[PDB]
Amino acid sequence: KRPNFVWLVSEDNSKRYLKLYNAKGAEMPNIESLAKQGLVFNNAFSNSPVSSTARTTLALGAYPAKLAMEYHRPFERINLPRELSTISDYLTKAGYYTSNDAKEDYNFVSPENNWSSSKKGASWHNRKAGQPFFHMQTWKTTHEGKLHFPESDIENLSTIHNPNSVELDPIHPNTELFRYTYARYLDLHKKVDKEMGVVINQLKEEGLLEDTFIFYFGDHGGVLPGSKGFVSERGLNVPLVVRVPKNFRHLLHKDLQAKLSTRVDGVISFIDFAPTLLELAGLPKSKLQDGESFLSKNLSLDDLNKRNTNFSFADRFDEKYDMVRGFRKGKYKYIRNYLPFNPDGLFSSYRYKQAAYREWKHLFKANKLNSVQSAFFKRKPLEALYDLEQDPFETKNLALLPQYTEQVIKMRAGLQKKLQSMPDLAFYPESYLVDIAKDDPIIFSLKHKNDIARFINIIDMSLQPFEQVKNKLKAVLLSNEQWERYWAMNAVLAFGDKANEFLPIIEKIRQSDINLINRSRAIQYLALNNGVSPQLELEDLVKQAKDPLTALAILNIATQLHDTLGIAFNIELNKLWTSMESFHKRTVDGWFKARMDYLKNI
Amino acid sequence: KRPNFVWLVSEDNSKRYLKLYNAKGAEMPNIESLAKQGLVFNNAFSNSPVSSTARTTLALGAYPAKLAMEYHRPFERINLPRELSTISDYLTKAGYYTSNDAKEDYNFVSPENNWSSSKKGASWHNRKAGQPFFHMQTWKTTHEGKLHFPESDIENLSTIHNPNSVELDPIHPNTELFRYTYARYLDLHKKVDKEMGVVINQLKEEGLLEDTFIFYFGDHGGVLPGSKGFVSERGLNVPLVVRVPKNFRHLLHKDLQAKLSTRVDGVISFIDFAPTLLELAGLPKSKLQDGESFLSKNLSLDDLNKRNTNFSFADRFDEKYDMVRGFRKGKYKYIRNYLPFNPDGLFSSYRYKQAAYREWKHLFKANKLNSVQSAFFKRKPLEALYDLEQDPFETKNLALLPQYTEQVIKMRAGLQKKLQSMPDLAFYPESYLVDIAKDDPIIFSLKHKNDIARFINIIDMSLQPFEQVKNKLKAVLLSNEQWERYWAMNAVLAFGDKANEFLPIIEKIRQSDINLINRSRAIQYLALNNGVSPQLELEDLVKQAKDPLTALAILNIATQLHDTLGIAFNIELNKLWSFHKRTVDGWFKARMDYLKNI
Ligand SMILES: [Ca+2]
Ligand SMILES: [Ca+2]
Ligand SMILES: [Cl-]
Ligand SMILES: [Cl-]
Ligand SMILES: [Cl-]
Repeated sequence: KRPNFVWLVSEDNSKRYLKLYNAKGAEMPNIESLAKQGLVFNNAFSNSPVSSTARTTLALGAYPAKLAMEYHRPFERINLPRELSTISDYLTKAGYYTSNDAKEDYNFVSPENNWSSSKKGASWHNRKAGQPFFHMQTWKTTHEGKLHFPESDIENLSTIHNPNSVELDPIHPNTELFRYTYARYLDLHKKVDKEMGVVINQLKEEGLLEDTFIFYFGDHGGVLPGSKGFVSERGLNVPLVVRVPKNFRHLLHKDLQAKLSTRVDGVISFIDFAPTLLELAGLPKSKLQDGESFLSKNLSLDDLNKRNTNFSFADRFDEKYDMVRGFRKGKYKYIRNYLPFNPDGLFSSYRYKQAAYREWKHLFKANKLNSVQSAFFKRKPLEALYDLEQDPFETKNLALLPQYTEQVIKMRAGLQKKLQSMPDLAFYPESYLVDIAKDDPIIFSLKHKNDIARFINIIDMSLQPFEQVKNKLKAVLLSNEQWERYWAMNAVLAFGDKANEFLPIIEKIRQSDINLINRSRAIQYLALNNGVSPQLELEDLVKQAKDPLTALAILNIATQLHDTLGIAFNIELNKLWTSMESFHKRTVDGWFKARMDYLKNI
Repeated sequence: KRPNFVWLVSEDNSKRYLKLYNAKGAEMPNIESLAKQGLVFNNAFSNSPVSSTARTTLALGAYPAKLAMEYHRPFERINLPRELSTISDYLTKAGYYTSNDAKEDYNFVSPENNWSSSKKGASWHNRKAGQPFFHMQTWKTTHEGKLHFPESDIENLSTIHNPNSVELDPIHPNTELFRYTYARYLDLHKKVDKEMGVVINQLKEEGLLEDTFIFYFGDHGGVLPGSKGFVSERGLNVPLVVRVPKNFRHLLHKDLQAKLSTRVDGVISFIDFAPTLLELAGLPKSKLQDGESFLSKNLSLDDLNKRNTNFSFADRFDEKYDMVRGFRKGKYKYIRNYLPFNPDGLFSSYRYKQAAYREWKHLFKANKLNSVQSAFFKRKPLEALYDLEQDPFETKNLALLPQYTEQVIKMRAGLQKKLQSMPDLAFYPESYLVDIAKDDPIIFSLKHKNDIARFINIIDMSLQPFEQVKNKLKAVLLSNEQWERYWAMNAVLAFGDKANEFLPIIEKIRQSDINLINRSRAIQYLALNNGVSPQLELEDLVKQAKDPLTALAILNIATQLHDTLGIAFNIELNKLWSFHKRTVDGWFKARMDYLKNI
């Protein structure tokens, strides 16, 4: 006898919006009913703040960044290495009936027979009699797209929840629109609970409850402004409930059997989900998985509550790029902004379809926000450190305070070690990485592990007093390796005017680098620091780029310059660059259209 | 000097999908630019809810139903009477250069030299120097076929418009597929605007804008489920924008000159389009036309806004028959269902290629719909009455409420007089009508005007209490005229069990009526009300039918029994009997493929 599994997944939502975790959240009788014989997790987190990279993590039990899958949505899907597959593939091979309804959003090439059925209406019903099953289902009721309503809805559509009772995130302006948007999101939670009840009630009528582990969770944090798309805790924290079936209690430690509703405070990550299903199904862990099962025969509640670690990743989201790593350990959250000159408010078309987003930015421009509220739109610190017990909304950066020097240094080392040993493939720009790594990222990883260690050491030079690293950094700017010149230029950008001594070197890179992104970075530096007008050269370079991703990278730089210097760009693209193939081209073209329409006007 | 005309026609689309009419509609900057110096009509309607009969109407300025042209697509095209022709023909004869690109879809036989040129790429560029022109062009971007995408598109192809903000029609279930489909249709509107912009910009660059009336409109309402193919307002309402040329403002009443952007609220019908062009060209109205110009020297905006009448017609769409008439007057909409035992959801192959259609039907069968949403699939009332001001989506049938008795009675009378006086030839079944009327429908009409009054009076006996009409009805059941027996049987079918006293007469019609459709009606009645198996009998009558339309009509009865009682039919056709051939064959394959299974 093997247990069944059900994954009930709502889109984009954090735990604060649920009454189960928050006194001013939405009542959800069906999910609250699950919790009655269930484990309720107070600290479950994805490892990235958007759908495709989070879903990818869930399936694989492994970090996307080490497999060249950190790019939403992908330009190239990546072929999986031999010793790593999806949990649906593993369960299917082991004889489970596996149904998915219907979202996938994988950044890997799908394994053959990945599911018994992945489509609208796919169901455990279609299993063979007595066959154990794994059902996954997505509800889009809470998706970001549901908060793209017109501002006039404030007066035209009433919310069930009362916006006047809303207690806003500290980084948000206290406005009617924001309190309204919040209430709309509370309303969507009431709704999705109803919809999910349909499925839970079928399992009940069919008598499957006590043979089945039922998981409910959000597919990442969100979705009010400053959450989804960022590795702040807002982007990562999700509700998580596991109703523990009576007939398979014996697979778990007595502490975890959920004979009464039980709270778990240990940090659970999305990398842990697949290893957990493997263990419960009696299957061995994948030799390339990063996560660890949180449901084991020998795992006590105390054991589980000691877990306190989560690494988070953010790179590309639609047309918009930035590079941020998050590292939470115990009560501290450490943030590394590798490209601090990119504000978090750097324009993304889809984010700003939410009217609250537009209002926030408008209020920033009008100088009506306090320092905590306006930080989202400004140049970032190279490092941020937060005490989540004292400051759960990450509003007070401790990194520059002398009494936290040791804490900063240690978490700095912890993150560098993690990213170097993984190794984090995203220190190669996507426009170089994915075309090569797509055949087998493990192969790329093995070949270039030390290169990535070098890239990380180069950029982290910007964490040192300029006088101590200037000679080292100068030599890197003159390196033969183009991606080392890239990361040295990025260090130079972090230094700002402190590195102005490098001007002739920077000017030469601007004129003559064989790499177009390296030219663009130098132009960026000179535009930001020395009054150079970048429009003409960047317009040319975008036109010169011989592949979509290189152009897109340069368009992101144009966007940063547009947002900071308030200048327009006129973009034309290089003429040089099957139903499913159509879909890919449409998505890519959308990215460029989004950039072109935006950059056109100040 | 005479004005030019351009007709820019998008296919299958209603007004709610344009920003111009609806806050959640698609932006269409080129169309919207016509409005800048134009008239925007808020209540333009076709007189029928599908391409060929609506196209026919546009061209003739006259009701297809009075000309045996009410069938889509036509089995038999109808020759025009001497005093009625197309606007393209009338204009050509007056010296205009007429071009059509390129969709015709006419239910009449085309006049000789109907167009100066009618083909792909035909253009006003080929006119003689100085020659006034009429250019018609059709875009298929918004055609129904574009919504026949697979349900998997929801995951694979994201829409440009946001489907989450869509405010769905009340008869629709509020599902992801329906909102996604809606968003897809919005996308096609943004696309078709770009396409029409090409022709508008040519007219601009050539300096023809101020000598040319430019009309933009849809060729009937649609095209989400419940619209195209039905005479609810969904099937009929279309956008209509007319850019008024500076140099021919003198032809118009000051109110209509669009010196400022102007909204017109009066009801404009498709029969009105041809008379409008004749007047603007300085030509007389045809003596057989039904419409009246809405652009004129002496017509003020108030006079135009007083118009509030639309008559609408539904008979055959591909393989599916049903007979419905709509009568809109002022704030009221009246619907007469002559064959109320045919649910609107009666199967049609092309309709149900739209995924949203199949989901709707599935949710109906799963009993997951409310009563507003599920009426589409149910037996119809014989009459419906809707207050379009309080209830613009026609969801609350007022017709049985006592306080609306007089309104029902008056509009019933208004409709009856209209259909008798036209006269409406479709009270003759198509299988009999078109073979005979194809030579000249006006002569058929003259010969048989009283016969049609009688048919209308026969079927309308089903509006009375049974006891009050049973004697009269029985007599018609025993009439010597086959089509009176036909309409008497349709009356009996509407009365259902209330008429069971006629059982012997009905069983006799089943055994012995010379008319095979009459037998099939009796078999239909006996199956629905007496549990008598129709399967064998209808298989044999279809096989026995000596002409395609008779077989097709009997197959429709089989479809109604299939959908209502769950009965399968194994269909064989009579051995006795190019676009035409493919189209007819298509009808029968669709019926044969569908009936075979439950
Ligand atoms: Ca999501
Ligand atoms: Ca059409
Ligand atoms: Cl610790
Ligand atoms: Cl005669
Ligand atoms: Cl007569």
